[PDB]
Amino acid sequence: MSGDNFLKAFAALEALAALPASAKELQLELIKQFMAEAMKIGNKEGLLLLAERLEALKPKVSPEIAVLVEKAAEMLKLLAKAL
Amino acid sequence: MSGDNFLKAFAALEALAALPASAKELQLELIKQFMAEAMKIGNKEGLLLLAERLEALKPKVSPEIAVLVEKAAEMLKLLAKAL
Amino acid sequence: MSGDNFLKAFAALEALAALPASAKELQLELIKQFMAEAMKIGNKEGLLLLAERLEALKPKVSPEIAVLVEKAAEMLKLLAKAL
Amino acid sequence: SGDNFLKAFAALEALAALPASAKELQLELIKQFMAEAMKIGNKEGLLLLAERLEALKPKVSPEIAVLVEKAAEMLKLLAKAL
Amino acid sequence: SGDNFLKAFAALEALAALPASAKELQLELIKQFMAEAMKIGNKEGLLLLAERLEALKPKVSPEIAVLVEKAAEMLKLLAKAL
Amino acid sequence: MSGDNFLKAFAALEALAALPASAKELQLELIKQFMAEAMKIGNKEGLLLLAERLEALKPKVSPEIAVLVEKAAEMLKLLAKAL
Amino acid sequence: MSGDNFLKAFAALEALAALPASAKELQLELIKQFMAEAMKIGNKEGLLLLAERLEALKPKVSPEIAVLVEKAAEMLKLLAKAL
Amino acid sequence: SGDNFLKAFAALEALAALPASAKELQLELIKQFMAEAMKIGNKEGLLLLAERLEALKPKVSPEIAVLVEKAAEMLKLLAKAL
Amino acid sequence: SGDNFLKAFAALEALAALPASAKELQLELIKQFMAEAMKIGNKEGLLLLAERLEALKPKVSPEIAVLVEKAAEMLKLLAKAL
Amino acid sequence: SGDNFLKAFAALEALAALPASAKELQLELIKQFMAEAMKIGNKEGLLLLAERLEALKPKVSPEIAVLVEKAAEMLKLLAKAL
Amino acid sequence: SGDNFLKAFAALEALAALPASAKELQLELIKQFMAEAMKIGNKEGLLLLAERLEALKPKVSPEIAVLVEKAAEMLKLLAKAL
Amino acid sequence: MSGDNFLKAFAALEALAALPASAKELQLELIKQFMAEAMKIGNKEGLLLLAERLEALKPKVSPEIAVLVEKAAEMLKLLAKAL
Repeated sequence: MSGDNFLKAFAALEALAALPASAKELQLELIKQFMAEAMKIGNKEGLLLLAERLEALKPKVSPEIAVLVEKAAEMLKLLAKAL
Repeated sequence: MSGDNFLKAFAALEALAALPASAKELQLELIKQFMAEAMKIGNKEGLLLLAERLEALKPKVSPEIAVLVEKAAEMLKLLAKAL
Repeated sequence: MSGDNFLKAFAALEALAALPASAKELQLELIKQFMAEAMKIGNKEGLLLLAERLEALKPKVSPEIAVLVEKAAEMLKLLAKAL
Repeated sequence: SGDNFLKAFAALEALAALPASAKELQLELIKQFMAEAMKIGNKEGLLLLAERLEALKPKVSPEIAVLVEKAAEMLKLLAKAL
Repeated sequence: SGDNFLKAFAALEALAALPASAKELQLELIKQFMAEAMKIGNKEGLLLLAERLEALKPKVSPEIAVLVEKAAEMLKLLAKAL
Repeated sequence: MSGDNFLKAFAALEALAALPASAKELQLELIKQFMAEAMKIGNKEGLLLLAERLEALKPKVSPEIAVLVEKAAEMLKLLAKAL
Repeated sequence: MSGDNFLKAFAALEALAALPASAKELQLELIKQFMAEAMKIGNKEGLLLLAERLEALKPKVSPEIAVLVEKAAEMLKLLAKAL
Repeated sequence: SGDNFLKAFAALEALAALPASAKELQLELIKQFMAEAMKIGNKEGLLLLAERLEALKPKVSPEIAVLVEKAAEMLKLLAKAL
Repeated sequence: SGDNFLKAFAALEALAALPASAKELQLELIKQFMAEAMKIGNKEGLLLLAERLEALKPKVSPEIAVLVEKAAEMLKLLAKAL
Repeated sequence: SGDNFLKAFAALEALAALPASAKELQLELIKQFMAEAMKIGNKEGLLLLAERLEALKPKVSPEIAVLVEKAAEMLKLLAKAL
Repeated sequence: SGDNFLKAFAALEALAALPASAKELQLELIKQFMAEAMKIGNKEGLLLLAERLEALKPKVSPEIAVLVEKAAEMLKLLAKAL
Repeated sequence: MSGDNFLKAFAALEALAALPASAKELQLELIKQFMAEAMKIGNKEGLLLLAERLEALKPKVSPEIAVLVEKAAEMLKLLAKAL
């Protein structure tokens, strides 16, 4: 398993949670960090757990970023199915 | 900004292009590698260029990962609009 | 005096505490990640802090993993005593 | 920016969970935090971490408290210079 | 495993553009390709690279062609072992 | 499955075997190195093999580290049984 | 690691050849990625191969860079002669 | 951790050779310097780099000199906390 | 050159200590050995490892024994190409 | 990138301290200098190093002087392009 | 510290298995050994590795034999300086 | 040919020269850093240049490190002689 990638992806969501909704540029950067780490996870449950946690942060982000949060969670779910 | 990430991501699409449509497992791993590298690209044009090249690969991938390719391209395009 | 190993180990316990009890597989993987980082810590108070924080997560993990949580924390205290 | 902001943010959360008596480890986490916050290059995140760093000054040892105050002041100065 | 397939596939495309007289550079790209191909845990990727490697036998030096042949036979044996 | 971690961990036991029983800090440091590499082994036989080799070295380690060696080998076994 | 540098330099030219002539920013970044890898090549045939391939890409690059491509291929030739 | 002392020393030498008008480049080297100096455990090194950082204050841009001043006092307090 | 000989030599020592039944672990160590032995530009070292690898052939699984022999033959061909 | 300016600046400092006869080492430090100077995204950094690189040309070997020259011209065109 | 002792110990193990004729590889492993032995910081580890290095002097070339004796002498001097 | 190790070794002697003769623990650390890099140089001119430079630092270092500085310079000259 790529547990280190799950650790870094989980920590990206924790810092993304504590950012104000106005810091759109830092939110966008952490999602790029989160996705890059999540795309290396070979565990289905890990991808789905991060997908449901990412969806929980969608109310905590800018509306422009919320669309990314949705499409990113959709990718992790599709990546879990394809594994 | 991150041209080395653009190099690895572009090389991922070229190796993906040479894969047979039945090598679903290997195609899926290069997509995970491509998205991991493309997530670190801060140039809007480079993301859109790679997104278009990824969409041209949809007919050559396995039909069970073609949706993932389609969403990965939309993932990159939405990234370019957000940067 | 590591410091950075304490950060990765502490982050591993935070990700471990957020997992459901049914994800023994991610729990086992994060423990292996946590132990790999906790083993590189040359600070006695840090080893005891992580060991205590690890013992608190025993009720929230699967009973098959709980014996690993017990031995992991027990070893961190032995390592702290050896320093 | 993003990768440095993660480890710096994670350094503050581990620092908050330390007891006020583990001074040697508290000092080491701020050295790890300042080494990572010094590579961010963003104004808003530097001010976000500097504000979070100030909130941990009561939870820190009295000797480290002046280090925490001076570290948060420099992240503000670093943010203004950018 | 995928990143090893990337560098191994890129080494073959670079080896393909090399002239037959660049024997020193052909040997080094094969050392590079093998070093990466030995970390591929995918049976299909090894069989593909091995077949691509054998298509390069006429374009490489005759001294290298034996190395090309033995390297392809290794990838098949590694593939069958998986 | 990462044989690279098995190589470092196996090399740690060989250097640990060549140390005198008095080199307490050298033994303790090699064991912290051994465990950090052993926790990243995802093979059942590799963990059980190194755990068996670790118990064979307990007569050669310092009395202070003997209990740590004892629990380190028990950790690797409890690992492989959960893998 | 002479051969690894040649791999990344050759991959840099192939990605540069696939870029549109308007992507001056990407073409620039790839040139710097190419030269950074080309400076680490100690093979005379390798430098002359990449220098002639880089010359072939000069009409395909943004006009602002065609001068920079010319001096880069010039530099790689002067390196091969000095080796 | 003398490896970090080497880079932090090299950062001050590059900072000393910059023109006073290279504000952005000065700011980057100080960000690099503090990232390396924050990993130093030796007391004499933190004080030597702090006294060398203060000697460069007349050579930096007038914005950044305050940041240089606080970065030096930061290294003074770290050496004290050790 | 030397650091790859160290890892390759260390791989054979760990491979020789493996039981004949640990097929998956034997295969991974040869994947590790060959990856390191494929960046050794020393003729004496390649022949040393090739002879040392041939002696491990009775110790390994029958299917790995074929991979062991093909591996020794590659290093000899590498040594002759250098 | 500030880290690349630091390594490139250190390359020029060592290059300036070499004797005029050390052709092989002067050539190697230039390859090291350029490999780091290529990854610099600051105009003032590239022109600063190109200025210092031109000041080293009288002290290097005549064969190396042609590379020192074209490397300074590269960094100027590089700063113009950014 | 412990990882440096590991590679240094592994360097002596591979050095002991080398024939007295592979001088370029014996020389390279010694430079690999000293590169790792310089960053150990443990007085016992330096003296133990210096002893094992001395015991390899009969199995190495007379040219490398003087490198072996001076490398062991320095590890002994380094252990006293700690 | 590792000119990078020459850069790190040259920078080590510059920082060593700027140290006072009293910070023995820091001077000794830079000797260890310098030696670790100087071993992997491989250039006969560079080893003799750093050896001659290192000799010029021997009167400036602490009296205990001077015997180590002397033997360190004799090693680099023996390395360049064996090259």
